[PDB]
Amino acid sequence: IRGWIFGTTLDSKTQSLLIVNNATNVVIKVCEFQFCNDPFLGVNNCTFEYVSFKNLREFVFKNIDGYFKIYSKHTPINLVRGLPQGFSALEPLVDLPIGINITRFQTLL
Amino acid sequence: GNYNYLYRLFRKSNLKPFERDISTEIYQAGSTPCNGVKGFNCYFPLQSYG
Amino acid sequence: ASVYAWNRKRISNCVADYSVLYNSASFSTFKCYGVSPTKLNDLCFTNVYA
Ligand SMILES: *[C@@H]1O[C@H](CO)[C@@H](O)[C@H](O)[C@H]1NC(C)=O
Ligand SMILES: *[C@@H]1O[C@H](CO)[C@@H](O)[C@H](O)[C@H]1NC(C)=O
Repeated sequence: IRGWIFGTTLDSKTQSLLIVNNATNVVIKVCEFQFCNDPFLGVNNCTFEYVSFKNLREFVFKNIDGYFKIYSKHTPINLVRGLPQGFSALEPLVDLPIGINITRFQTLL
Repeated sequence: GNYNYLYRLFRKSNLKPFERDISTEIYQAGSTPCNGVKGFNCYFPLQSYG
Repeated sequence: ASVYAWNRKRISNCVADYSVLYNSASFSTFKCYGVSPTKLNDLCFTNVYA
């Protein structure tokens, strides 16, 4: 999974948050693009921009009316992939000042 | 007149705190689905101080 | 009335409705001011006038 899109129209007419985890770095922007189809494999009024089975990754995404808050954790698991019931806690990453209205989201895969 | 400075006259709901919105769509005041109709039932919302 | 001699026709002791007006294309011109047309139906007055 390369990352996420969050917004309302998800392309054109208004801003929509794009987050790409581009291998070495996170890359983030708020103007729209048509890209979706296959970025995971080898084989415009842009008013904000930012850069920064045995493993289970956990995230929380929140919009606090203002800002966009992200928490995460990286956890080891056995290959029983259905969320083994061992308790875990997620820690803050970022608190981005984006101010964008959001109702819908999508996954980059 | 310096018309280059503008404000949104109305919106279908009030902003949430620090919600930022540059949308240029026609505000529907009445029954007409606007589609470029302006000045009655429908209005362009970005007014100027001039 | 002739406009140099315009008339203050009194309205009193009754409930108004401006929504039946602002929804309607029944006039060669219609305008409302100071508040959104939706807010007019919340107002109260000692008298109203045509
Ligand atoms: C973006 O993608 C290329 C190829 O995957 C990579 O070299 C680069 O380090 C990535 N990150 C940035 C910020 O360009
Ligand atoms: C940027 O937004 C303004 C309205 O805020 C609009 O008039 C303009 O056409 C937009 N330009 C681009 C390149 O999207």
